[PDB]
Formats: sequence, C-alpha cells, structure tokens
Amino acid sequence: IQEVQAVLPEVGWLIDGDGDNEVKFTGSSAHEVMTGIIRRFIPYMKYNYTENTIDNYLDYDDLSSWDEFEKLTEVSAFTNFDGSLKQLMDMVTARPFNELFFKNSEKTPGKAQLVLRKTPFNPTEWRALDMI
Amino acid sequence: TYSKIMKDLSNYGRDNISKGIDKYTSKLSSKYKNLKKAQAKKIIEKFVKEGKVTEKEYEKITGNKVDDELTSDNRPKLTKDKLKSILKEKFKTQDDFNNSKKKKKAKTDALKELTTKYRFGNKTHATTLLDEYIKYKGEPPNDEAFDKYLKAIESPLVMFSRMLFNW
Amino acid sequence: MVVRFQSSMGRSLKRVDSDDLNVKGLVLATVSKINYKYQSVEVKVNNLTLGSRIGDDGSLAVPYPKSFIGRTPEGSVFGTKPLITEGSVVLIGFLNDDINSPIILSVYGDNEQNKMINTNPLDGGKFDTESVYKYSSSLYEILPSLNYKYDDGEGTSIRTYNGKSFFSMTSGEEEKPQATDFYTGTEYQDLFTSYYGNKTLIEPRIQKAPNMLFKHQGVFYDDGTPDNHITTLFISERGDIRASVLNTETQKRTTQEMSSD
Amino acid sequence: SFIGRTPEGSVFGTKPLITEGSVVLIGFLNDDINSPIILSVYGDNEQNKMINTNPLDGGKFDTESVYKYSSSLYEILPSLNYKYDDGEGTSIRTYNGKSFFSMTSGEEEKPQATDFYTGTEYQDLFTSYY
Amino acid sequence: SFIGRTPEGSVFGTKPLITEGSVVLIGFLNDDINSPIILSVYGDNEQNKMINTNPLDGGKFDTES
Amino acid sequence: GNKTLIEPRIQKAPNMLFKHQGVFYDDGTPDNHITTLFISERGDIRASVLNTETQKRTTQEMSSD
Amino acid sequence: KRQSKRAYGDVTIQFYQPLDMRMYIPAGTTFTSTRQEYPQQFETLVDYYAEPDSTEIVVEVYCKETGVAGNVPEGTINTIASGSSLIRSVNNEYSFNTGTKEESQEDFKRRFHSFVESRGRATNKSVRYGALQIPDVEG
Amino acid sequence: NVPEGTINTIASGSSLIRSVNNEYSFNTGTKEESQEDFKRRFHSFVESRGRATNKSVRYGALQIPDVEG
Amino acid sequence: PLSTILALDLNDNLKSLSNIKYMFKGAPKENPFGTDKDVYIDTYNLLYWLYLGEDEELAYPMNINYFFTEGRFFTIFGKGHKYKVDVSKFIVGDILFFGRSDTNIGIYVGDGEFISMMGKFPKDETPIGKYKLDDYWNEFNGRVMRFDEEVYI
Amino acid sequence: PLSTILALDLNDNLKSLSNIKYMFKGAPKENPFGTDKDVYIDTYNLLYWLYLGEDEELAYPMNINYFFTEGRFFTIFGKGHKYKVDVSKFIVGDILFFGRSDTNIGIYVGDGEFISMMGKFPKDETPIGKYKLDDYWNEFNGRVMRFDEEVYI
Amino acid sequence: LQKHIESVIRSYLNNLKTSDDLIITDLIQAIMNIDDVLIYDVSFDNLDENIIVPPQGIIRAGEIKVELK
Repeated sequence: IQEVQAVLPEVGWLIDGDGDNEVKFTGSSAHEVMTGIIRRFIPYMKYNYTENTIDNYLDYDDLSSWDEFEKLTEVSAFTNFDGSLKQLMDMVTARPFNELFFKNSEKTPGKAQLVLRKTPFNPTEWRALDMI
Repeated sequence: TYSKIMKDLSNYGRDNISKGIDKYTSKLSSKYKNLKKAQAKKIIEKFVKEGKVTEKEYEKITGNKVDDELTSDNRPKLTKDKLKSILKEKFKTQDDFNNSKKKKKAKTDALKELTTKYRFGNKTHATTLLDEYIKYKGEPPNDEAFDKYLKAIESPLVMFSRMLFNW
Repeated sequence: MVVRFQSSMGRSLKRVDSDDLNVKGLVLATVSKINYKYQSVEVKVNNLTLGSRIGDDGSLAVPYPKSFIGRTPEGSVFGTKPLITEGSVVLIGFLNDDINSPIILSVYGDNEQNKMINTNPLDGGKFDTESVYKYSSSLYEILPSLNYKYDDGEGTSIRTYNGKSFFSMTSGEEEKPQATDFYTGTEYQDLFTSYYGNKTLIEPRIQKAPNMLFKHQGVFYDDGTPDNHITTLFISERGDIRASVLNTETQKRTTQEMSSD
Repeated sequence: SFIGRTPEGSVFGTKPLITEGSVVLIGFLNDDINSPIILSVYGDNEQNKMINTNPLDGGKFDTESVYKYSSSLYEILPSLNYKYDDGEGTSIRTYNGKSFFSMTSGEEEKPQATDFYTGTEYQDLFTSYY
Repeated sequence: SFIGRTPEGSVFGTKPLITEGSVVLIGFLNDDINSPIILSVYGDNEQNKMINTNPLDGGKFDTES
Repeated sequence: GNKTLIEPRIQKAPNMLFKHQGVFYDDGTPDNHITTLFISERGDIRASVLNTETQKRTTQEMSSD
Repeated sequence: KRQSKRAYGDVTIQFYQPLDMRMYIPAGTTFTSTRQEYPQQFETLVDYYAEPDSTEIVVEVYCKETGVAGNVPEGTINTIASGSSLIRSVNNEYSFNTGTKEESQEDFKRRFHSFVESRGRATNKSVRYGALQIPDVEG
Repeated sequence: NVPEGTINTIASGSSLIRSVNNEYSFNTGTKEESQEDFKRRFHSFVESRGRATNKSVRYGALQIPDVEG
Repeated sequence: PLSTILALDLNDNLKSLSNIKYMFKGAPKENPFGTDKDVYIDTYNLLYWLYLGEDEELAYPMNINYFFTEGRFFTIFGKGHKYKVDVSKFIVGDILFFGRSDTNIGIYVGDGEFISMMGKFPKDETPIGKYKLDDYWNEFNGRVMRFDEEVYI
Repeated sequence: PLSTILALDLNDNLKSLSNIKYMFKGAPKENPFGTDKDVYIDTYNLLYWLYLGEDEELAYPMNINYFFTEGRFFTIFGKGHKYKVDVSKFIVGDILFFGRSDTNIGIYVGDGEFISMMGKFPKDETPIGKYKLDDYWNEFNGRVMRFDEEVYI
Repeated sequence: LQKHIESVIRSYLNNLKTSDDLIITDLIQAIMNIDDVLIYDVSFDNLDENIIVPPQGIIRAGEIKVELK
C-alpha cells in the first residue's frame, strides 16, 4: 500500500516500522520463524466451511532446523514485492539445507501436515527416516 | 491583542525565537489573521534586538487601540442603524464623493474600525456596500444596501481504478 | 492441464522462479535513521526497511557515497564526511541485482526544495547565450548553517557568516553596490543572492556576531632553528581588531589594537 | 562534480581527487561486461569511523541537541590539514603546521576562537582529533 | 551534494552547477523506460586531459614523489 | 594540461570587503558595532570600526597614491 | 418520507513547519480512521489550496456511508490518503453529530398530521405546511 | 530463568532506543509442581477451611499461583 | 490614477527639481519638496517622498525588501526575460528596475523614456534627469511592478 | 581512595582558598597552597597542583591531550548521551567535563553538586566556588572519567 | 468526556425551532440521555427560569463552560 500515513495527534509509537504496514518476524531458528510467519496470516484466512479454517486441517507442527548454527533473524514480511506467501516461505526455508513439502499426516490420519525439517542427508537424520 | 502577542514571544524566549525568525513569525501570523507577514516580521526583529516590546513599538508597527481590553470579552453587535450612523460620521460632506483621494482615506478608516471593532468583519462584503453607497451618493433607492452587509455576514484516476475493478 | 498448475505470473505464461526474486534496476527510499558513529544510514521502503539488522552500526548498514577517501604513503587516512540528512530521497543500487544488498548512489531533492534553493529567474534557454550565462553559471550552495556560499561565472562572488556578516567581491561598475563600503556599506538585504527562490529572505540561523582570528605558527624551517614566531589577526564580537606578532620563548610581543569605541 | 564549456569556448570543470586502493561502485553500460563506469567511491567502516568526530551513537536528526553534532560538513583534504563547518556558528579551517582559522559566536564556544594571552592551542579544538 | 531541513523548519541544500552538452550517466527506476534519473556527470577524455596539470603518465599512488 | 595559459574570464580588478555585524549577545544589549576591511579596485585599503547608533567611526585608510 | 442525510464535518491538518510554497490538495482525498469501531470512510467534494506560511488548514468532509455511523466522537479521524510528508497530525476538533438514519416514524407521523390538517386552505396550519414542505427550511 | 544482562535488543526497528538491559535475574520461571509440593498445598487447604485464622489467611493469600513467599 | 498623476506631476516639475542631488543611499530627514536647500536623495527615497505628499505613507527607507512582502505591488513582468516589442504595452507610473542585484529603480514615462538618477558612484553632483530607454535597455532586467491602493487595508 | 580523599579535603578547605582566582589558561609557576599571595589558576592547573601535593606527579600543563593517551584514566560514560537519572550513580572524585570542545572541567561532589571556577572570560576576579548542577546540567556533555594509581607504572 | 458534553449541549442548542422558551427540563433530559447511570445530576447558575423568546427570536448561539463538581 503506497499512500497511507496513519498518523496520530501528538502521539506516536516507539518501535519503528509502525503506522506503515511493515511487519518484522524474529526468531533464532526456522521453526521459530515459520511459526510466526504461518500464525500471522492463517487464522484470518476465512472460508465458508460449515464446521473451522486451514489451522484445524493443517497441523504445521513438529518443525525443526539447525538451531545451533543459525543466529537470530530479522526476516522482513515484504522481502518480495507483492509476492505470495510461498515466495516468502522459500526465503525462510533456506533451501537446500531444509526440506519443505506438503504430505499426508500418517500419525493423525484424516488431515494434512506442513513439514519443515533439516535435510535427511545427515547420517543420524538419515537413519531417523522410516524404512519401507 | 498586545498582551497575548508579547506573552507568546516571552513563552518561546529570545533564545528560541532568534533561531528561525521567519518561520516563528509564521506561527504568530497563523494564530491571528490580523497581522500580515511583514507586520509580525518587524515586531520580532524589534523584540530580539531591544529585548522587549512596549506600547510605543506596537502602535508604531500598526495603528491599534492598545488601551482597550473590552473587545476580547465583549464586542458590540453593529445592527443596521449603527452602520447607518457610522457611515454618516465617515461621510459628512458631499465633496468626499467628488474628491477620490480623501474618499480612499475615508473608506479605509471605515473598514479599519468596521472589520475589527464589532462582532462581524469582512473586506469584500463591506467593500461591495461601500461601492453601492458611493455610487448612489449615500442614499440608495432601497434599504437593502444597509441590509446587505448584515445578511451577508454571520477523477480520471478514480474512474480508471473503478472500471478496472469492474471488469 | 493438470501439470500446468505451478508458479506463474502475467497475462502471458511465464515460469516464475528465482529470477523473479531478483530486482531489476534502481529504486528510491527515504532516510529514516542514521548511524552517526559509522555514518551509515538505514533507508525505508514504502512498507519495508532495508539495512537495519541486529548489528547496531558497524557490522551491517548501507554505505553512503564519499567525495574522496584514501591513505597517504606515511599511512595516515584522509577522506571526507559529506553531510547526511534525515527524510531525504536517495537512489539505491543493489549489488548483483540482489535484494538484501543495498548501496546509496546519490541524494536527489524534491521539486519544491530545488525551486526554493535557487535564485535563477530564467525559465529556460540555451546555456551558450551570453546573457543566460550570467544567471545559469552560478555554483550556489548553502551550508547546514543558513549562511551560504555563492560563486558565478561573472566576477561576483559572495560568502556569508554568522549574523549579517558577509564577504563579497566584484569588478563590474554595474555590480559595484554589491561590494561597496560607501557610508555604512551595502546591506545584507540588498544582495539578490540572499533571498530564496520564492521571494523570501535567507535568514541566518545564528544572529550573534562571530569572532574571527588567523593564527599562524610552525615547528621548524630549513635553517634548523626551532620556530617560535606566533602572529594573529583576531577580531572580536564587539568590532575590535588586533594584529599581533609574538615570540613566546623570548617573551616579546608587538600588538596593533583597535577598540570598539 | 561538474564540467562544461563557456560561450567564449574555454573549457571548465573539476578534477576530484583519486585514490589507489579505494572501493568504487561500478555500473556497466546496457548490462554488458566489458563496458565499465565508476558511479561513486565508498569507504570502509573503519575508515568512516576514523574520519568523523560525532560521538552520538544515534538519534533523530530533528532533535535540537543532535543538530549540534550531526550537522557537520567535516572534510579533510589530501593534506592532513582539514576544513570544518557546522550547523552552529563554529567553523574551523587549518593550514600547514599548527596554523588555523576559526570563527564562532556562542560565549560557551568562545575559547575555540579566542586570542587571550597566547591564544587557543590547536589541541584544544575537538575537531582536531580523529 | 546534500539537502535537508533543520528542526526550525528552514530548508538547506546545494545547487551544483549544470552544463549543457555534457555526458551524463542515467539509471532507470525498476529498469523501466520512461523513468529516468541522472547518476553523475562524466567528461570527455580530451576535456579531462585539458583540466589536469599532472605530468606523470602513471605510477603507484604510494610513492612519495 | 596542453601547455596553455588559464586566462581569467574577467580582467577588471575586483573590490573586496569583510563586513562584520550582529544583532545581540549574552549581555543582552543590542549589537551595533560595524567593522569592514574594504579594498577598492584602485588598490586602496580601508580598515574601519563603526558604531552606527552612536554616530562614531574610526578609519585607517590607504590611498592608491 | 425523505431519505437520510450524509454526515459531514470539519477536519484539522497539522504540519511540521509552515509551508514555504503553495500546495494543492487533489480532489477526492480520502480521510479515514484506524480504530476498529469506526472504519467508515470520508471524502472531500471541492478543491483546496494550502497557501505558504500557514501551519494548519481546515477542509470540510462528507461521510460516504449514509447512516449514523458518521457521527464519530472527538479524535477519531486520524488518517489521510495521498498525504505528503509535511503533514504532522490529522485530528477533528469536534464530533460531527450530524449524520442521521431514515426519517423517524414519529416525525413522519407528525408531518403527515400537519398535511392532513392543512387540507383546508386559508388558515394558520395551511400556511404552516406550505412553509414546511421545502426540505431545506426547518422550524 | 536467564542470567543478568541477557536481553540486549528489542528485535524491532528501535529507532529511538539505544540498548535494553535487565538489572535483575528471572526466578519465577519454574517447572511443574512435584507431588510433595501438591501435598503441602493440600494440607494447608484442608487446614484452611475455617476462616479467621492465620493458617487460613496463609492459604487465602497463597491461592494466587504467582505468589511463592 | 494616483501613480499616473504623480508621474505626470513629477515630469512637469522635473526641470525645477535641480536642487535634488544623487547619492548611493541618500536617506535625508528633510523633505526635498518642502525646502529650497539642496539635498542628496536616491531613487527609493525619492519615490517615498513623492508618495508621502498625498495620504499614502508607505515605510522608510523603502529598500528592496519592501516589494517582497508588504503586498503594496503586484508584478507585471517577471525577471529574466527581456522583450523589446512588449515595452509599448507599459503605462506611465510603472516602476522600472535596473541592475543585476536591484541596484537602482526608475519610473516609466511615455514615449519610451524613464526618470531616474544616473552618475558616478561616489556621490555624484549630477541632478535628477530623464534619459532615453535605448541605451539603458541592456540593464533593464525585465522586472516591472504596479501600485494598488483601493484594496490595501 | 586517593581521589575521594582529595576531593573531600578540597571541599573542606574550599572556603579558605579564596586567594585562588579564575583565568582562561592560568599556568603559574608558584604553588597556590604554598603561598598566601593571590594567584590565577584554571581547573586543569588546579587539579595538577592538587594531585602534585601527594606522591603522584602527572604532567604539566595537563591540557585536554593528557586524557587521550597517557592511560591515567578510564572512561565511565561516553560523550553524546545525557541522562539525568544516572547522575546519582556517580561517586565523589569523578571528573566532570563542560563545553562542546572541552572548554572546562570539574570535580564531582555529592548531593548533586560540582566544584569549578565560573566567570566572565577576560580574566574574571571571581574566586573558586561550588555551584549546583541543575543550571549547568545543560552543558555537561556526558563525558566522565576516573582515576587509577595502583596499576600505573 | 468534557468535550463530548460541550459538543452535545452546543448541538442541542442548534436545530431548535423558532418561538419556544429555553426549557431546562428537556435540556437536562437530553444530556442525561447519553448515560443514565454514569451521569448523576446536572445544575445551573443563572438560567434556572425559562427564557421566553419572542416570535422573531431563535436561541442558537451560546458559549458552554463545563464546571464539574
């Protein structure tokens, strides 16, 4: 949005990036950032379901990443000009070091799950995958 | 409003006013539309250099009744018969109509008191009355000439964005 | 078909990918905050702020252009620190067209601001005309202090200091009033350069009179003896003038003094 | 900075100082490699930190107090004698050896440009330090 | 060179000299034609050669001479 | 650079002056001391101190002769 | 019955510094608020010009929605679209209290009584109704 | 229960803020109450059914979860 | 009009006003017209004394800053353009400016002439006189103003 | 400590030290405390004489350049920030700086006061005296230093 | 709240028809209509008696000063 001041009479906000639509997400790991990113917009995405919204049908939990090697992050909402949340989701993912995809929830049949985990090419993480 | 003007200068102080006299001048002229930019520019210069402003400095800048505190609380109504009387004071002889030079002096003196002293003031409205008054030699064919001042005083961007949404 | 349901954009079909993430060209921003210790600002996009990481000032910021900077053979560093202003519009060029890689190219003012800070009354005309050269050719500059400096293609040149004090020079007899000393001298309001573009006087920020001095000294010279001659051209705020020559080690002085009276 | 020719024909312009080992931003013509131009010269964070006398870490430029220190056209010639201007009335210029020219109006700043006894020393001026 | 406004409100800045027939580098906004800005002013090789008194053809800047 | 003298555009001699004045100071009294260092085109030098309100002046003048 | 009247009122603009040159406000500038209780928009009908050396300007505004929601309390309308950086604060000094809903059943009933009693011409009540039937005049 | 001087930044724009610090340590961060604590709390609750007693006012004022002493 | 009548009166009395003498910034306290004694007056002070005779007062010394903000004038032609064909459209009583920095001004009179004081800078003894506009047209600077009394105050 | 004891002694003897007089850069060769005769000393020279009485010597004239590289001090608060609430944490004997270009310095004493010489510039006859910090707090500049003797040399 | 009361009273003063006395009961019922519970009582100093208006009089202007007890 280009032409919105959002001022107030003789009052103002101490944090910068206020009045304007700027939003900042901060976390020391991908699961901390991705939680804030998804949780920021998911509830308000409303639909005409007789029973809820996407948050009941998508768990988007049990996320992890390289917390020890990744410092604190200041990822900006508008890093991509009028892009989709998927475009902004890719930046948070930091591929190929972390693997993001949508797949059925075997642990909870009947509903889908958003997966965000460190790549399984590590030796112990490779053994952690279920064999078939 | 000599007191209020002086108080305002004393509120900011000579140290603060001395930094940006042109724009601080605009603050005073914004608050009170009786002072023009030149009038409020000169009083501030005299304030900073001398360090104070007296009633001699104020009246020298512009002729005002400094010794009159009535007006801010109460200022008279100026119903129609009062205006009829004040015109009879400002124009007492017929030569004033014939001699334009004094007529300009007379009418300015009428407007100077008539806009300020009473409840309601307007230049263009009062001018209009004076131009009709002068033309009819001070006795127009209708009393409306004396009513007049009293009754007169008291897309392409949108269209493109709309049609674009419609399609 | 079923497989076409992928990232796409435009009226014509275009594969959106990691090319679309990369910005093409230069963009404008406003200076919201400045790091005075490092002199590296953080610029705000219309709804985003660049630079500005956890790093306070040194390890991350946006660089600013410099007139010149370098180091001498002795090792000492030299350079410039051009004035930085908040709320000015600055052009930005990203490195390798990567977002999250900003640099400021230059600082461009608004049309109103540019119209205010120029005394050229000509609407237009070729620069090669002799008459247009009189007004066009004017290196007009104003310091952070509201006292300004002026040069021109003609012999007129004007410099200003605190209060109404100024220095001026000229050669044409037509322009003789601009730099005259008849009676009390030329007033500051007589100089046409002292007005803004919109018929407004360029007030000095500080009205108190300055005090100047030209102090001269050294250390040694080719004769080998230590230098100990000190001389000054001090001028006081009350109008006094004092030209003095001093030898401090020998405790000798000769002064020529003028009092305000 | 600027360059041109006068109606008489004589050419005028400037020659800004050029330094070896400085970092310069480059913009290729029509995004062609083998078509370089220099846009500007940017110094290092250490170099910028050395050549500024502003002690404030940060603050809005609109604050009166911050205006005293922020508003400083501080410049140093190739010669290590420097030139200084400020939004206040202080202004300082230096020449070979310890000689300098200075001016000021505030009584607080009166020592910076005084001539009492032997005059103010060059080390008394805060702008004379890195 | 620099432009801004003081806390008092007064505007300050500079007006660098402008010359006709000089070569100027231009950078379009968002790489859009019909969006020009001038980046800087570069002179010709002859003009640069005329307005410098340096007789040295070349050499490292670190040399005392 | 090409072995040519840099002619000045204007050959007429200038006239310099260093005019000094103010408005007030910390004492609070109005400032009214005026001093100049005028130099004429004929080589004259005039250092003067003036108090305009009190109508007093002391000049040190040098003539071209 | 006649339809509802759009709310309208005055809005006050505060700048950081007095304008150095004359500025033009584009027509159809949108004034709004940030409180969730009053998301109702406003818009100007005529041109306005901000002359220099003026630290404030007041322009009238009309509520686009036709209802009582425009009667916002004091200090509600704190937003301006297409506003320059010069603007410091936007604030209404006084609540509108001018918007109205559809005409009240009782006022309609009373005006209809006036009309019925006014069928016999040449009487006080007939003159009364003939004077009151203009929508602008009141009481 | 971070140590002293741990919270350095506000993780936002912080235009007018220089630095943030805490002079005291966090001690209220505690794990879930063990069986023994629950038994102690419950014995005070059983003994606190009669009002107008010091042991009653103890539970009276201890009922808020945040209060420890 | 007032300005045209005053310019005509000055033209008619121009030959009797030889007592008035030229100076750079002559601001005498004596009225030139009310005294047979010679007196050194410049163009600005001259206009001030000429307008002061009637009921209008203006202000003193009436330097260049007077025309900026007092609102007594409205510009007819701006500075920086200089057309010789549009000189005929002028009218008597319009103020003519001279010099690159507003050094001197004049009063226009018909037949392509103007009234002003011209002479060497250091207090010339030449009296007031009328000169042709042809030789001075180079230093005209295109700025022209006009008076208005009815609406002011 | 040494600096606190010296500040307390100076406070106790402040009323008997009226012989000492203010000047801009008074660097006399006579010790003020060892002579009944009046003498013009500035704050830097005063601190030098005060520290010289004991076994510490420092250096002369002890200008602003002394604090930069001699390593006799370690900064407590940097220049360019100015907080009124953190003044209470100070301790007696801390050096307080004044002026935008280090024009003058002071010694802090408790109860929100400081010891310094203040007077008109051209060699004022006012003797040394103690002033409240409230009026001078504007020109404090936030720079604060402290002494250390054990580890030096 | 003071400003809201002033604006409500001034608005009540406007939109009033011609030839009706300055009834105070309707004024107090109108200003109490805002909140029956919050607003306790209202009183006046000089206009406690109804001001009879002539046929050509309308009560529209008036300066309002709120004096909270």
